[PDB]
Amino acid sequence: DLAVQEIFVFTPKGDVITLPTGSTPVDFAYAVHTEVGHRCIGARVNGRLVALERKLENGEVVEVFT
Repeated sequence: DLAVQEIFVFTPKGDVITLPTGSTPVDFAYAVHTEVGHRCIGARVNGRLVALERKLENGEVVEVFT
């Protein structure tokens, strides 16, 4: 019940995905591509490369690849 600070992200396609504070690429990947999420290898934020442990940014373009 507590908490509230929610996060929002955008995909290269234009779609928008809502995620809770501290949302990692793994969650986003699994949400979008079941394969990527299942065995995520890399991710890119706003065209830039990032690690799987890198926290997802709100409004930024999140990318993930198995």
